Amino acid sequence: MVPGRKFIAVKAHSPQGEGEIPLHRGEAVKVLSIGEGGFWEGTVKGRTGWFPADCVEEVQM
Repeated sequence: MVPGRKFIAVKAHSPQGEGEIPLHRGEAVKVLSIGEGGFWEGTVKGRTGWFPADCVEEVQM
């Protein structure tokens, strides 16, 4: 049983520069904050920052 809230990356993505983290299909992402409508803040592979929700999927799905 999950600890509470977990996410998984379905697509790839790179850090635009400051305030963004990379992404890789099969990676374990952890959503924490929510931006406007597509960019959420979380942690993945140890790296922290914002990422495109369109490339992440909640364990609920």
